[PDB]
Amino acid sequence: PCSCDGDRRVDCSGKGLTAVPEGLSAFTQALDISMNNITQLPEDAFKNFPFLEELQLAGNDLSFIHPKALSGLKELKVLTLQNNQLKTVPSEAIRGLSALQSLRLDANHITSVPEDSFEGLVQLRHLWLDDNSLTEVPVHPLSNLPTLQALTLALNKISSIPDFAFTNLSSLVVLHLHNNKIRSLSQHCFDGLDNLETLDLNYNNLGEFPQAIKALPSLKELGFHSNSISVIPDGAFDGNPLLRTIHLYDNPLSFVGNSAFHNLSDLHSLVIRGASMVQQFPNLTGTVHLESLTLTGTKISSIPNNLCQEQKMLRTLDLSYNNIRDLPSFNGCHALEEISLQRNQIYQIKEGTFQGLISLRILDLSRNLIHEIHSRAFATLGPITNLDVSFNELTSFPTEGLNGLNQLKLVGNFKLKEALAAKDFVNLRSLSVPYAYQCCAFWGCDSSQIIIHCTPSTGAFKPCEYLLGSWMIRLTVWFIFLVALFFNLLVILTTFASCTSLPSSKLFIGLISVSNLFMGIYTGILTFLDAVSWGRFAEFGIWWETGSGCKVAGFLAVFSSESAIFLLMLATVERSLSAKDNHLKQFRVAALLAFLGATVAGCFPLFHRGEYSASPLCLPFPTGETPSLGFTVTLVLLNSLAFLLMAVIYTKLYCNLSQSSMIKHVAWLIFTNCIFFCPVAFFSFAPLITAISISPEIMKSVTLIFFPLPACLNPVLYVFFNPKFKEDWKLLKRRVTK
Amino acid sequence: ICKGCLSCSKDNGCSRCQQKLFFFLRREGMRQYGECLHSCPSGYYGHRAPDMNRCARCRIENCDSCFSKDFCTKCKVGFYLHRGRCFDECPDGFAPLDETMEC
Amino acid sequence: GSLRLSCAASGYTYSPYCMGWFRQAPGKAREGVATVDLDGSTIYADSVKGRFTISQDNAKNTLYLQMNSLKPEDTAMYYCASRTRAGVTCGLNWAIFSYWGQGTQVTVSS
Repeated sequence: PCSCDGDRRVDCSGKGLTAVPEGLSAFTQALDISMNNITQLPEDAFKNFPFLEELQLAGNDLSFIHPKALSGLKELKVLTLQNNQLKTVPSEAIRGLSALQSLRLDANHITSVPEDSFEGLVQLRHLWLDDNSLTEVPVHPLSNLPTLQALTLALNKISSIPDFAFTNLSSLVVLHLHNNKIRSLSQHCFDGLDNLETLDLNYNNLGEFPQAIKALPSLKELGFHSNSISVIPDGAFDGNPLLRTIHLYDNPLSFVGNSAFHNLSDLHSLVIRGASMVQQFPNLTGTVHLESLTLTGTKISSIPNNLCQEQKMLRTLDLSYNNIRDLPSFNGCHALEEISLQRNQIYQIKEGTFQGLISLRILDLSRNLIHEIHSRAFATLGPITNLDVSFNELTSFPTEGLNGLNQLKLVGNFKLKEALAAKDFVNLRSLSVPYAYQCCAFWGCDSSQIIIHCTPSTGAFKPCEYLLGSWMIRLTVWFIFLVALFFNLLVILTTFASCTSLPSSKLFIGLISVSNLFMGIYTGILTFLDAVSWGRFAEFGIWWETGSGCKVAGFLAVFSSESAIFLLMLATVERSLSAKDNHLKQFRVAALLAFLGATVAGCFPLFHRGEYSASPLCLPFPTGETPSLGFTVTLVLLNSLAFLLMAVIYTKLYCNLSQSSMIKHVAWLIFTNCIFFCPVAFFSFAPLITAISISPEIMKSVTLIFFPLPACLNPVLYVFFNPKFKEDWKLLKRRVTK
Repeated sequence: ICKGCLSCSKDNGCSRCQQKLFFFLRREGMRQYGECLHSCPSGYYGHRAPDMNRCARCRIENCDSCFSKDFCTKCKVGFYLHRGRCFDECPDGFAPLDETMEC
Repeated sequence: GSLRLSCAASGYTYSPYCMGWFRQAPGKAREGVATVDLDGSTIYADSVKGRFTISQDNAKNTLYLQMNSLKPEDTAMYYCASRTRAGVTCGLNWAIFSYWGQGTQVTVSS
C-alpha cells in the first residue's frame, strides 16, 4: 500500500504494517514509516536500502532497536524517532551512522542516557531531546560529538546544570532548556558555548540570576520569563553585547539594576513590570535602537531629558503606574506613535511637552492630577486619533489642534462644567464627557454620517431642548401651579387672618394649606426655570443640578410633601379623638413636631451625596436605579406607613359609628393624597425591578403631573365642599367691610 | 476526518490535540480546520508546551524546514545554508560547495 | 520448580564485560531481569531477588541463571544479552548491550 512518488522517495505512513516494507526499490533515498505499529526493529532490517538518505520513524510504539538494525546506512542524513517508547537513548544502535545530520529523540520517555552514547556521530548538526524525563544533563555523550549546531532539552526534569556541561559543543548555535525544573546554575555551566545565539530558560525554578550567561559572547536571543527571579543585578548582560531581545515577563521582580540594560546596542525592546523597588530611570547609554519601552508598577518619579534625543527609533512609550509628576520635552523623537502616562501624579501639561511629535496617534493621561492644560498644548501635534484625560480635575479643555481626533474621553472631570463645541471636533466618533448635558450640543438628534456615540446618555431625564417637554405637560403644570398657589393663599387668608379662636381641625386644615402652598411654590420654580430656558436647557442643566437652586427645589418638594403627610396623620388622630367623646395646645405642639420632622427629612439629603443632583426636577426619585437607595426607600416606606395608619384609623371610626360633619372632608383629603402618592411610589420602585420596563419620558411626565397635584386639589375641596369655609368667608367679608 | 484528537467537530476539525501530538491549523479558502500530526509540515516548526503542542510559521526567510523560529535546517534550492542562516552569498572565510548547497 | 537457563559465547568470549538476561512481554519493550558485570558484581530488578539468580564463569565463557518460585505473571520471551566493547558502567536496560541472542521462551509450570 506504500505510495511511491517515483522520485526516489517512498511514503508508507499510516497503513498499519508492523514490519519494514519489502519489495522496495534498491535506489530509494527517502522512506517514511510513521504512524505505523512497529514495536521493535529486527537485525539488519534496513540492509535492503543502502542508498537511504532520510528516514522517519515517528508515532510508532517502538521501544527496541537491534544493534545491527541501523548498520549499513552510511548515506543516511535525517533520522527521526520522536513520539516513540524508547526508555533510553539507543547507544549501541546509532553507533555506525557516521554521516547523520539531524536526530530527533523528543517526546520519548527517556530517563537515562548511556555515557558511551552519541559516540562516532561526527556529522550531527541538530538534536531533539525535549519532552523527556532526563534528571540531569548528560555531559559525556554531549562532549562526544563537537559538530552539533542546535540542541533542545525542554520539558524535562533537569534540576541543576553542572560545570563544563557544554564545554565541547563549540559549534552550538541554539540551545533550548525551557519548561524544566532548573533552579541552580553553576558559574561555569555555560563555558565553551562561543557560537551560541539563542538561549531559552523560560518556565523554570530560577530564583537567583544566572551568572553563567556572561560566557556567551554571541548571544542574540535570551529568554527567562515565567521564573521566580526577583533581582536582576548590574552587569547581568555585560558579557553578551549582541543581545536583541530579552524575555523577562511573568517574573516577580523587585529590583533591577540601574546599569542592567546599558551597552546593548541592538536591543530593540524593553518591558519591565512589577519592579516595585526601582526609583530611578535605567542607565540606557549605549541602547539607542529601542523601539518599545515599558516601565510599569515602579516608583520612578522622573524621566530623563535626553530620552527623546537618544532613542531615535522609539515608537511606543509606556510609563504608567509610577510616581512621574513632571514631564520632559518630547520634541526630539519623531517616530513616537503611542504615549501612556496613565495613573501617575502629573499635575500640568505645558505647551512644550508634546511639541513636534509629528507621528503621535494615541495619547493617554487618564487618572492623574492634571488641573491645567495649555490652550495650545496639542496645537502643532500631528494627526492624533485617541485622547484620554479621564478622571482628572480639569476646569477647561483646549480646542485647537484636535479637529482630526476620532476618540475623546473626558469622564471623571466633575469640575469641567464648560461645553464642547461640535465645530472643533468635526471627525470625532466616540465621546465621553463628565456631564450628560455636554453631549447634547454634540450629537444633536443622533444622540448626516455622524454616528457619534456619547457615553452619558440623555434619556429625557437630561433634557436637551425643553425641560418640561411636550406642550400639554407644560400647560397643565402651569395651570396646577397657578391654581395651587392662589387657592392655598385664599384658604390661608380666610382661615387664619379672619379668626378669633382656632379649633384643632381648622388649624390643621390651615397647616395643610401652608404645605400645599410650599409645594405650589416649588412647581412655580420649575415653571419659571423651564420658561426662561426654552429650547436651550442643555446650557442650563449643568449649572442647575450642580448648584444651589436644585438643592432649594428638592428641599422645598420634600419638606412640603412630608409636612402634608404628617399633618394629614395628625388630623386623622384628632378626628379619632374628637369622635371618641385643653388638648389644643398638645396638638399645636404635635404640629410643630411634624413640621420639624418634615424639615429634618428635607435637610437630610443635603449632606448625603447624589440625590438632589440626579434630575433637573431636583427630586430624589429619578430614572433608573436611585443612587441613594436608602433615602428613597425610607421615605416611601414611612409615607405608605402613615397612609396605612390613617386608613386603619378611619376604618375604626367607620366601624364605631356639626362635629359629625367635616369628617368626610378629612376622608376625601386622605383619599386624594393617597391615590396621588401611589403612582410616584410605584414608578420609583419600578426601575429597581428589571421585569417592568417603563419609558423614562412617561415616568417624568407622570411624576410632574401627580407630585404637586394634591397641593392643587386640597384647597379646591376645602373651598367648594365645606360650609366651614363659607362661614369663614362671610366673617372675612364682614371684617373687611368694617 | 478526525485522527488522534480529543474532540472531533466538523467546523474546527480536530481540536484539543492530545498528549505528544502537534496541533496544526489549516485553511481551505474561507473555512479552516485542524489536524494532529507529529512532524510539523514544511515551512512550519513545532513548539512543545504542557498545554498543547503547536505548529508555527518558520519566520526565517527562504527556508523549507526550520529547527526553530531562528534556525533553519533546509534552504530553498538556489540559495546557500550556513549556521542556520539562509542567504545567497557565502560569507568570507568559508569555502562553499554547490552539491550540498551549503557553506 | 527450578529450571536452567544457560547462554554461551558463540565466538570470542563475551565474559570480558557485562552480560545479562532480559525478558520481553509480547509486543512491548524488553526489560532486564538480571545482569552480571566482570568481577562477579550482579544486579537484579524489583521482582527478581529471591526467585532468580545468575552467575557467569570464564572457564568455558558461559552465563547461567537458576529460576525458581514460578509465578504465572513471570512468563515472557527471555533473551541473553552480551557486551564486549568495555567502557561505561553496567546497567539494566537494553540499549547498552552490543550483542543479543535469539533467546528462549519458557511457560510457567506449577
